[PDB]
Amino acid sequence: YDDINVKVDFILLEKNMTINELKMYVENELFKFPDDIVKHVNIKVNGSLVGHGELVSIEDGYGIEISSWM
Amino acid sequence: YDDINVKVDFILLEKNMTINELKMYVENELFKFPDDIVKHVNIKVNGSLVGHGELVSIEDGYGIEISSWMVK
Repeated sequence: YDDINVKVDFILLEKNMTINELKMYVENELFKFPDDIVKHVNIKVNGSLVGHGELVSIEDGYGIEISSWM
Repeated sequence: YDDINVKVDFILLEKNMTINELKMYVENELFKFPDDIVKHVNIKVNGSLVGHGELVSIEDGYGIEISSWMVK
C-alpha cells in the first residue's frame, strides 16, 4: 500500500463564490483577498486534509513551513 | 445560472509521491519550492483547471493576477 502513488496538494486558498462572482474576477484580471493566505496554506491529499502550511521567503526563492501535521 | 455557488482552489504545487514517501514529511520541516512557484498558481473550479495565476502582494492584501483562463 505504501507502494502506491498519491497526489499531494499545497493549496494556497480555497474560496466559495458564485459563477457570477468568479466571472467578475476574471474580468478584473485579479482575484482580491484580504491578507493572511500565505500563513494559512492547506495540504490535502486528494481531499483528505493532512497539515497546515506557511509560504516563506528563503534561499532567494520560496518554500513552505509545516506549522501543523497529522 | 450564474448565481450558483462553486469551489475555486488556488493551488501552488501538486507533488505525486508514495505514501511511503509521504512518511518522509514531518512537523516543523522545511521544503523548497522552485522560484516559479509564485508565478504559476493553478486555478481550479470544482477540481477543473480553468487557468493559471500569479501571487502578488497588494495593499494590506494578497491577490492572484490572472495570466491564463481556459473557459467561457
